[PDB]
Amino acid sequence: MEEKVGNLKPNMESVNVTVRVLEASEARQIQTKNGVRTISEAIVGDETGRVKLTLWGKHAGSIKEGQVVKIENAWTTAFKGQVQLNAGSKTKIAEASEDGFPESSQIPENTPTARRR
DNA sequence: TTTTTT
Repeated sequence: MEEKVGNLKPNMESVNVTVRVLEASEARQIQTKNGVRTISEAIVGDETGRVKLTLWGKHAGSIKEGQVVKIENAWTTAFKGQVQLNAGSKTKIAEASEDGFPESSQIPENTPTARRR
């Protein structure tokens, strides 16, 4: 029930995927139209590409460094034309152990993008 | 306390 990065699409209220940490920034406060929240940004991806991860509130800076994680049902929002991934409440992040997920130095950087008419 | 920024 989990899709890959090279097969993900924006505007989805549900996105399940397994990837590795490519980067991680400390948690900072942002100013929205609904007030102030605490979020952070961390780069992840797998052998199918790469997608920017956006943690929300407690997930902010709560993640680890290049380690095997498992993204859950979150969502995707297209910023500036490029798809993006986030992690909030219905999303549960946790370390996952497999047969050895691809390293960050061997993880593609292909940016997923839906097809336009 | 799903909004973020290029």
